Amino acid sequence: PEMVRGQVFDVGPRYTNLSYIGEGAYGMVCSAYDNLNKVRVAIKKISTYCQRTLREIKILLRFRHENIIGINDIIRAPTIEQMKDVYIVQDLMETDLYKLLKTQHLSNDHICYFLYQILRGLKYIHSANVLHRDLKPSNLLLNTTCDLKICDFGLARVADPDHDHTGFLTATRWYRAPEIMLNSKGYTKSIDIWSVGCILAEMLSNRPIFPGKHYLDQLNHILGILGSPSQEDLNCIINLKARNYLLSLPHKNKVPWNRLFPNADSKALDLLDKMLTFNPHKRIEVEQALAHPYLEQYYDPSDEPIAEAPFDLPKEKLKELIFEETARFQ
Ligand SMILES: Nc1nc2[nH]cnc2c(=S)[nH]1
Repeated sequence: PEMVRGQVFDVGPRYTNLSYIGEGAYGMVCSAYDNLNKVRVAIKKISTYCQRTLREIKILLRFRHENIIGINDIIRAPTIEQMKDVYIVQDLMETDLYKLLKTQHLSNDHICYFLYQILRGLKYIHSANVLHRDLKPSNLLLNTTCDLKICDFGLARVADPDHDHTGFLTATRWYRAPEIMLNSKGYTKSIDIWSVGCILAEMLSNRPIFPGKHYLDQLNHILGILGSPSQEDLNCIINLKARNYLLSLPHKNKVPWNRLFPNADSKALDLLDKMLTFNPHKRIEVEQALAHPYLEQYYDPSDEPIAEAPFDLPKEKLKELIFEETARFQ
């Protein structure tokens, strides 16, 4: 067994010369040489935590799309008794958008291209009636030619708008839609669109637009820029405790986008405005975002595929489910 930073990375004959890349969720990430098609790859070691592991495997194996990270191989023991670690193999990318925003100014041409590819991937995901629910810059991988792939489906769910309602004060904080702090479990597609709006804002300025320190700090940051919600938007919130909290706040005026981003393309600001809408019912959907004049140069519905079909247990059946789902790579 090759060892990496004091750890067993038992990835067999096929994958050699492992280099530490970092640690995402789940554990260690190394790159490795694949001797079957002579190209380096990324390998994640996996040791509840079982739930999100299973969820992701199940989704990523069903999805096939240029803008979604795939699964090339899965390595595990031949038997359930012997199975401890599971190794996930994926295409090696150069960087993620979070690391990129820390260090690099982006041209409008790059912002436009990135945003197109995010939406193109999201169009597919939503057509399968799946919510990602944790879109943020670190879950967006880029290769050396700026091709983009969405990763980490650990928090993903099937859409369920009939059961979205919940109480007041019930994923990553900065990219959370406002309705989540107010009356929503985040079971509708509109919460992903909000996260893309945040990512877009972050691409225009190299900084998180709403960096809340905590739950309600997040909300007052949003309202500090969007302004106090209208009576019509408030009427949509029927839970008295959410509504009366909002009514207890001082009046805030909308800060116009062109003041926050004085050198942004005006078309980008017009799309941003429609993504970061307080009322989820008024918020643009992904197909409409794709058709927006900002993305005209890329928009091509015949090259924007949709999925062919849309989508509580003891720890014993879960180990077993992971085993069964990973059998195809044996
Ligand atoms: N560079 C890099 N490439 C990847 N492919 C799948 N995951 C990764 C990560 S976390 N980093």
